[PDB]
Amino acid sequence: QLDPATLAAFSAAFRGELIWPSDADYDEARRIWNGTIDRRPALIARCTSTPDVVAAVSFARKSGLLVAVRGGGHSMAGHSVCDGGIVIDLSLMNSIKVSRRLRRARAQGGCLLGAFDTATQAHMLATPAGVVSHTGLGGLVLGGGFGWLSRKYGLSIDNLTSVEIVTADGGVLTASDTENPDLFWAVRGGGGNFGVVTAFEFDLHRVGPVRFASTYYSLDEGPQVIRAWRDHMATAPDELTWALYLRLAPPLPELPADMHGKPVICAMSCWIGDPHEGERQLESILHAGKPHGLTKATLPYRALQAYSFPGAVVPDRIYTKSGYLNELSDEATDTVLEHAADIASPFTQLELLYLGGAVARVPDDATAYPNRQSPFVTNLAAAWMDPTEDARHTAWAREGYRALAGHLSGGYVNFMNPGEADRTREAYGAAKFERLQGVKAKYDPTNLFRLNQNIPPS
Amino acid sequence: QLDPATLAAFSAAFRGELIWPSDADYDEARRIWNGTIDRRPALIARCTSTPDVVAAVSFARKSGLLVAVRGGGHSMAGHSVCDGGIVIDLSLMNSIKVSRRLRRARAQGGCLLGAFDTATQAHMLATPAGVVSHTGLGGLVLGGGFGWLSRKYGLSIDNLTSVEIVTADGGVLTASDTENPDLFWAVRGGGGNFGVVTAFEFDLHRVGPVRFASTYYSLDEGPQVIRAWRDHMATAPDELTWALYLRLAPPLPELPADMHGKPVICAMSCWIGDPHEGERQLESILHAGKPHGLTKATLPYRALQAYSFPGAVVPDRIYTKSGYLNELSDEATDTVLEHAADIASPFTQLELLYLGGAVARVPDDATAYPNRQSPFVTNLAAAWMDPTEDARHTAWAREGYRALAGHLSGGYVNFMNPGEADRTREAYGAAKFERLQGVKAKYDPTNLFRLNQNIPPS
Ligand SMILES: Cc1cc2nc3c(=O)[nH]c(=O)nc-3n(C[C@H](O)[C@H](O)[C@H](O)COP(=O)(O)OP(=O)(O)OC[C@H]3O[C@@H](n4cnc5c(N)ncnc54)[C@H](O)[C@@H]3O)c2cc1C
Ligand SMILES: Cc1cc2nc3c(=O)[nH]c(=O)nc-3n(C[C@H](O)[C@H](O)[C@H](O)COP(=O)(O)OP(=O)(O)OC[C@H]3O[C@@H](n4cnc5c(N)ncnc54)[C@H](O)[C@@H]3O)c2cc1C
Repeated sequence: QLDPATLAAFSAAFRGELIWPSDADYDEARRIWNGTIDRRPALIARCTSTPDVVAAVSFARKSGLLVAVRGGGHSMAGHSVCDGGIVIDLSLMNSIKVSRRLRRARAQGGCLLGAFDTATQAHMLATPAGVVSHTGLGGLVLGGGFGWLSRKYGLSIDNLTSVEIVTADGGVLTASDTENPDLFWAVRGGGGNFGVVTAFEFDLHRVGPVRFASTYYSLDEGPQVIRAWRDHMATAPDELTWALYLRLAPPLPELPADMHGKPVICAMSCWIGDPHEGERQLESILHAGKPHGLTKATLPYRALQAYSFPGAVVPDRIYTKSGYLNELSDEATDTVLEHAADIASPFTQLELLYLGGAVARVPDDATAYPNRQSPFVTNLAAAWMDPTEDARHTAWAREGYRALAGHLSGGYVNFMNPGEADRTREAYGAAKFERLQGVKAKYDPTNLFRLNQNIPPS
Repeated sequence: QLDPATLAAFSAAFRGELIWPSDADYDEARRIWNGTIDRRPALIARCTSTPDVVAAVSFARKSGLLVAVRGGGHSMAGHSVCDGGIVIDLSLMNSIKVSRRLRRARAQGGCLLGAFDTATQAHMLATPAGVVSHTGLGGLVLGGGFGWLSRKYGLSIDNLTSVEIVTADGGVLTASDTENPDLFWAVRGGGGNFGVVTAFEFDLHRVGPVRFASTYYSLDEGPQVIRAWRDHMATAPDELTWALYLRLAPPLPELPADMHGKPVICAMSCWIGDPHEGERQLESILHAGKPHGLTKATLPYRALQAYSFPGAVVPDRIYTKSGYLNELSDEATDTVLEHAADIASPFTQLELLYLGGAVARVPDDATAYPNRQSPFVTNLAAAWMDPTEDARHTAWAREGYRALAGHLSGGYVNFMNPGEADRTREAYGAAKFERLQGVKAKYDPTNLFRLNQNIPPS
């Protein structure tokens, strides 16, 4: 419990909504996407403006509260809710200003991808982000951020030009290439370690309809499909994006009844460019195996962003183990095929992603984001509903990771699970981590922002 | 020019951004979706909160300025921008709160539909709205609001539980079925006539994946297709929505190149319900003619919302003529088909829509929205780029409306064009218009809010 004078000064200065443990909406407001994370904050501060974040940050500093920051709540490590502290909740700060003439967007730190993509696509514009519309822009960008447009236009952070950020001392800074560039380097891949970003400014690109295809392959054909994918993507043009999701076949009308609920490869591909060139490019990779339940469409980019994933049935409980690879050996391929065959939940996916492209043409040290040179990402994304089944699904993710871990290097900070705080050094590597620690010593010396993949100062 | 003490009082109490005619942003901020409307306001006030709106409304009243209110800026009459007045611009108020347990959404009056649907679909919830993601929620709901979910769940206003509204005198009111119910009746169909809605509260429904189909028919088979559409829809279950859009075929790879740029019927259909039943219901309506470029998919609802329209081009200039039909005779069908063959712009649509269903089962006098018992809507929506071609496109819409005038009645206020201020009485009918005038006499007696399909007080 808190100082009255400190709390009263906070309440007068705070324009947003405060949510106490006794309030009706406390239980829904403290839930985040990873439902296995059950925590009880002392206070949830729903900010509506940059002055609100300044007041909440100062309040937390003086009062000694543990600080959780929440954008869209999608932390796979559960960092956006704390026990006994304050949640600086940005979900009500989701305004977007788009300039069609300048090809610029200014978005508040609480935006969801779908709101952002709606605003830019009102002008046939877009900039890279993740593939699920209700992910938060805040956490996604600060870790790097990749999706459909990334092989063509880079990570989200490769299109970011400045941020407004509230630092631990309550001061509001602007960071960019011309102002506080040490800070600007660190927020592009260093997470929420350095303060609360209340505004992101992006460069946008013209993105009209995209030819898109999704289809399913029998695991019978697993070896030939994954090897075709790995070989083709090594030399594919930047305009082609092709991703593999190993999962149980959803009970959908386009799929034969005898495939429902059985392990399959779900392959999703799109061409960022001319749709007629796209139709020719996709037809030539869709028949690596016999395609079942093939869906082909020419979609507005916003509808591509909203498509993922097939089945659309939001899971309650999640556990992820992820890593990068430099190559995908035959030994690795048979390992992922064997564990795909043991998937138990219809909501679990073993994701095989290929980045590279424009992501890999940015020099390594240009941003805080690591592993630009590793084009492969594997993600064992277990998801389920029943809390008494946690061990079964968590064990699938862990045993698959361990069987693969020798082939893996690094790790995407935004795919880390609640027990992977120790993976931070191996994620960034030694030189980036050390540079990150020096920025942290300058801007967050007391480590006030430690619910993240944390970088201790000095 | 403005009295400097009133202006300083406004600027102190206003926590948003003011955009003056001398500012660099002025020309982009005063543009609205309908590019034929070129107006220069004295001031654009970008509000960030309900108190911002209160200050702007009170500043406009005291200064005698003409008030334009802007949500998403999609007014087909150009009402969201004014010459010499103030634009009360809500585009930055786009925050949404969703309660999964209570199945409820609270959205600010500046929201765009895509932002709304992203927030609700994070919980697999939805409530009816329009078919294009970057339409503003504010104007659409105040005029009624229909789209994919409407035959099943009604108009947007049929799911509205309450509003927070800033009236002409500067007061903030709540309106619901138990609090100011005369105002709550009028805002549900009466447009912006009664004040600035800063928050809408909605009931939500669970909407998982939906089977969807879009395809194209030659006008050669046009009489067979339209007759099958009007016959089938008279007795179709609520779960089926089927819409026809007569247009030039977009140059998409799913269509044979010899159809590109020639008039066709674009037919879009969905089943709000089980996708397997949806696949059977859709297949039963897809073959009244030979379907070309057939796209079939099982989509998350948010992706269905983001799909329209094929080609994903934003036109700069628009002109619309719309009315309702109680029946669609064979003679009207021939008139529609002949007029469609004359379409010149690739962005023009002659839309044939069928509402009915849940829309028609709400008692006529339960809301201010008129014509619930007319199932058909036709919208001659001309759209183009070149400002030297205005006359030809505008004349296409007017001549088609005049050729159909024997079959048309009423009119949707949200489809009115800039020259249709006179149609307000015919749209609502005498009895509804008179009662609307009595509510207006009470809440906006000076007709402060007149940039809308206007209802004079008394
Ligand atoms: C279903 C799903 C799909 C995903 N798809 C992708 C994908 O396609 N591509 C991809 O790259 N990632 C993807 N992700 C991962 C995503 O990038 C991370 O989970 C990210 O951290 C989520 O951001 P958030 O704001 O929603 O999360 P939150 O839980 O709100 O926050 C995440 C972290 O960032 C911090 N943070 C958030 N907002 C701010 C802010 N404004 N200022 C400072 N710190 C902040 C929080 O303190 C926390 O440490 C996906 C995740 C999920 C669950
Ligand atoms: C491409 C396109 C697709 C469309 N599709 C559909 C569809 O599927 N279904 C449908 O029913 N309609 C549809 N519409 C029409 C739409 O309902 C109207 O154009 C609506 O008025 C647009 O709302 P807005 O806030 O974007 O418009 P604006 O131009 O910002 O405002 C329109 C009117 O509403 C008033 N207003 C707006 N917000 C508020 C508020 N918060 N409080 C008070 N008054 C307010 C304004 O003063 C003005 O009179 C479509 C329009 C377009 C251009």
